[PDB]
Amino acid sequence: MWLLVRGVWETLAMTFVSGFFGFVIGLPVGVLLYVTRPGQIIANAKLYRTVSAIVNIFRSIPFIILLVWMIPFTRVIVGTSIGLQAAIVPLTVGAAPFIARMVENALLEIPTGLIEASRAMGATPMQIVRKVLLPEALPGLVNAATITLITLVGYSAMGGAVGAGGLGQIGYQYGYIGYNATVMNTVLVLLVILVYLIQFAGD
Amino acid sequence: MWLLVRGVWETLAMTFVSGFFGFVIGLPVGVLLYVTRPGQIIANAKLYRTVSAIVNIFRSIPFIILLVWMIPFTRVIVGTSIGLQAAIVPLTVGAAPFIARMVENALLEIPTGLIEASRAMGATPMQIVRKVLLPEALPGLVNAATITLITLVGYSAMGGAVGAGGLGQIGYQYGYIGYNATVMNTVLVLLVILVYLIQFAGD
Amino acid sequence: MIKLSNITKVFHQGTRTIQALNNVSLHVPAGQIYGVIGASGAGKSTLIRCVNLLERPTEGSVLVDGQELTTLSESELTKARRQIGMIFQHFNLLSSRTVFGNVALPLELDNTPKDEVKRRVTELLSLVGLGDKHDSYPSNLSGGQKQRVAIARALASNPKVLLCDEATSALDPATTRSILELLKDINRRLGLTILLITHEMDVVKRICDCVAVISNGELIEQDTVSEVFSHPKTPLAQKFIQSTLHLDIPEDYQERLQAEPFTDCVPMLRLEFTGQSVDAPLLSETARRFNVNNNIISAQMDYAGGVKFGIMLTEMHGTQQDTQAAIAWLQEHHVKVEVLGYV
Amino acid sequence: MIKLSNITKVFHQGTRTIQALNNVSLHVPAGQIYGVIGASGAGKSTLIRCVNLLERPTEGSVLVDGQELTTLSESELTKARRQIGMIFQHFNLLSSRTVFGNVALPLELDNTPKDEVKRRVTELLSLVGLGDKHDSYPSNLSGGQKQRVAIARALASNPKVLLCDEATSALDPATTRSILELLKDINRRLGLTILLITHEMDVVKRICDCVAVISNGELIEQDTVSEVFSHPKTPLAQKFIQSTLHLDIPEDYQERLQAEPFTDCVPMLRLEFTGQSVDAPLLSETARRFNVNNNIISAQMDYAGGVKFGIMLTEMHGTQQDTQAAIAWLQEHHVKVEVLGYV
Repeated sequence: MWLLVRGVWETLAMTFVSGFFGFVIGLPVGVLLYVTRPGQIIANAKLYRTVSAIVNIFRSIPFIILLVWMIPFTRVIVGTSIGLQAAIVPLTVGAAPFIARMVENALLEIPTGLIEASRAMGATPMQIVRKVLLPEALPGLVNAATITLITLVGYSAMGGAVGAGGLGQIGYQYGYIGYNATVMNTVLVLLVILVYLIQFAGD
Repeated sequence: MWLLVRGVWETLAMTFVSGFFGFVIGLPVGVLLYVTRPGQIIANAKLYRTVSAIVNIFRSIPFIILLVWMIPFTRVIVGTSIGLQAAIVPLTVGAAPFIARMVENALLEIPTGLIEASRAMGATPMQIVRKVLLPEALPGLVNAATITLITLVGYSAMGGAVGAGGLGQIGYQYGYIGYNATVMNTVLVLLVILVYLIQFAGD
Repeated sequence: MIKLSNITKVFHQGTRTIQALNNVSLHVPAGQIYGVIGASGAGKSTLIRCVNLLERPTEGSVLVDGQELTTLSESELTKARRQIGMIFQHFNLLSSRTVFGNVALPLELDNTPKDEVKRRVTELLSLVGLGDKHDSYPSNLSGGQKQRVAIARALASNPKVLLCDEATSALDPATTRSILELLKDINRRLGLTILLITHEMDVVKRICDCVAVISNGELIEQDTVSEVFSHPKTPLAQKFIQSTLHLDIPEDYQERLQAEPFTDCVPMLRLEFTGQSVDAPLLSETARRFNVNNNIISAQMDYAGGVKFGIMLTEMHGTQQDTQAAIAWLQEHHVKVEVLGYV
Repeated sequence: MIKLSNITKVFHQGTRTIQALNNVSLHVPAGQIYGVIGASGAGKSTLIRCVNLLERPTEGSVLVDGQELTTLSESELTKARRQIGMIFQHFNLLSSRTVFGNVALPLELDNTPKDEVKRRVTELLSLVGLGDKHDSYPSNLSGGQKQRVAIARALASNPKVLLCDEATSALDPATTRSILELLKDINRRLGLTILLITHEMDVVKRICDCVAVISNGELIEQDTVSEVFSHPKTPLAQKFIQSTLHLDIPEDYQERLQAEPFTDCVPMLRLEFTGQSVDAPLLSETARRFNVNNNIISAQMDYAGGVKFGIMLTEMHGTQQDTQAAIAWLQEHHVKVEVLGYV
């Protein structure tokens, strides 16, 4: 009843994390596609050896461990170091590498300049070409962002720590200390279907 | 410092434990590849309906919350519910569903009924043909096993953060409350190469 | 050696009954390359399988090297398989072992020979044309030889019978030209009797002795290749350059062509030639002997099914009697003459 | 209508500079289908691009319908690209949109009109034929179909030049004829000018009016299809009749032929008759004239361009002087003849 709700609400704020980053830091670095090799369009060089490396090194780091390291950092940037407002910041970054590369596979998977044969039509890059890349690009994209969501929510569960807030601390607190075969379970059952819902939510 | 060496060691011990659980219990549900029932040797009566589904829900389930709930079992199974040595157990289970599917897909990625058609060639009854499968299955299994450990190592960092000790424990205790630039900053770098080493070990 | 009688197999959905093969009787003479060719997607597929019983024939008895298969005794079955070997659709090689490795694969399963393994294999690699040169690489090698590696595996058992399943269709024609001869070569040499199933006629003309034509599960024609002119499935008879000389001729050539003869023009002829000898100086012979002129519209020859076939479409000029005189001259010497029209 | 002149383009690797096209001059009228044909990867592979200026040709002036394109004005170039359309090497359809949509895209683009987009797409679908029946079903279509949508989109713009690039390459001969004709019609009546590029001159006989043979960034020969007789690429000038080559398909006959010249054997000759005429009964004549016997292994004719292409593979039996007399006689009588070797 009352114990469950503040928390799930907050767990959903994991999604609010994405509206915030899937946009600004994911796709914008999905600009790796210009830099993948042939300069698909003027915007490449040797940057990719390292830009792809940073993403990979960020990918290398584990969830809470990045979060704590970030806590000092969380403070310096609009942070009290604790709570949801602060917590999402380390989640979008933990998230940046998972999301960015997801974009790269989506962009690479689509059929080569075969579409840039659009330019041959008289396509003009801008929204015209970029905007009509998306079309083919969304079925790939929707699946990509939706999966990050199941992983972002799992990331709050990893939360429940000092640089965190939400449902994970509720599961953490009663769960770590004060085990309830009752409440601890609600948390389990709650999260598992919430996870499945995220996956069905897509399509 | 003194701590870092012991913490790295503890994290490796998590891998050591991992080999028993990684394949002794995962593989048995690698039996799911047999359960597909379109031949593929054996597979009577639709076992596949929920052996794969249950494995999937466990996979669905979020790390930290798994171990906390798991404590009722952990406290009973080994003498202290809070030991690192003890934490390897709660750990074995989270890994299992995740790894068991790894078994099915690595096997399915490989080159179809044609090999199976080797049955026509040599006598190859039941045991003999099994013996044709393993050879192919390993590059699949190990490449697969390799990725199981790194996600799995990251999973341990959480145990340090709680249920047990680990390189996570120091990161947590020294970073979670202490905020030592000196140790924590190095804990991430330490882990980052720890995982890369798991990948190289793959070749 | 290999005899089939009433091989009927039916596929059961549960709710649905589908005819696989209906009553097919096939007689394959040892020491021969037998072709079962048929429509694309017509169940040619089940039939090859029935021979070593990969698939169980609902009705009929299959006899290989004199033994019949009753599905009840598995042990019995295991034994015969060493005698009838098989080849594939796609290369079907194993990644884990190098080329020397796949071939030994079957030797190992029952025989467990400590050293013939080098003897049969090396002799086979030499036999196949692939061995000394590319003995080292496993899975990646140029596509044509990729197959040979499998054939050696098939011959590894030194079995009386070898089977095929469109192996050449996959390979580019140059490789296809090559695989078929290796098959003749292992054939001449080992007295290997072979049963071949294929998508295209050209696979049939280079090495098929007897060919069977299969449509929708029933067997339509069985005969020696030279003979195969039977019931109305010429189309396949047609894929051989019969799709160039016959249906095509030069294409807008016909508006020049008349259904009936008319004032001051020549009679076009289909010159079809018999198992004649190579010298065939016939066309030339006519000009010198009869004062006639040959403008040849189109022609080809090939060795197919053991006897030369020679076909030509040619306008033949001459005096009204001299050209009539020539057709007869040709006719005594075994030249089939047909007139399409006059141009 | 489409002038390529003094056009040269090269690519820079930093490590090396790689030559592609070297001084190409193209004179393609209007209302004519012009073929450029080349060896694999000879650069035809690049050039169709210079014309709509996809590639940015290092030198020369590319003029399509009166404006000379130069990479300097994207907005201006865009007014022109609408003018010049292009089908593709492969299909190029968005799996996202339906046939109406793919075809629509260009209409949708620069023009933006409410009604016009629907009528055009509809009429065009009708002109390609996938439309009365395929508005709605999207990108999952037969290849000829996919293609149709594609050309249909190229026409969608309402251009003066269509660029064809390996259009029939992924398409089987049955499809390829239906498709090449489809270009032919829009050519006769839409008044459309087509500049073609291809692997196989099969494509060139059906639709090409003028041709260019390209090897190494240079054009070897450029002329109407009819006069193409002149230099080295007789092969593809001989883009045969499978009927000619098939002779040697029974490769047993090819291995028979010994390149080395030796006593007591005869030569296999490839005879190509340059446009003498149908009125060219030369082999028969030699038969009476020099006492030589012609066993013809292969032969074909076709009227590409309204005239007969003609080639031949034969054995010519005789005394040594006589054969010499014959080939000599024929050469005098305009037959390129080369000796293949001796059987």
